[PDB]
Amino acid sequence: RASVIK
Amino acid sequence: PLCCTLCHERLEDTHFVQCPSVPSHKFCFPCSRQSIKQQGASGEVYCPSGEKCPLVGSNVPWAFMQGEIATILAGD
Ligand SMILES: [Zn+2]
Ligand SMILES: [Zn+2]
Ligand SMILES: [Zn+2]
Repeated sequence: RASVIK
Repeated sequence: PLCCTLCHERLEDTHFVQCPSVPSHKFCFPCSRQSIKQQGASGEVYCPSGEKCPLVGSNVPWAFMQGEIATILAGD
């Protein structure tokens, strides 16, 4: 998955 | 407004954690740090909502990667 950090 | 699910702080101009399977689950770094501290005492770190939300497409709770933990715990 992509990083959860925005 | 885009706000932390736990403390309700507005997220504009700050970094935050976005739960993959629940768009409304968003967490500021201070709250994420507390959640990592609380959860990591006993294992993997799941969604800070407490709801053990799944990965998109797989029936398993998502959990922070080590690199995400390191990014969050480094400080601002
Ligand atoms: Zn917060
Ligand atoms: Zn979630
Ligand atoms: Zn995961």
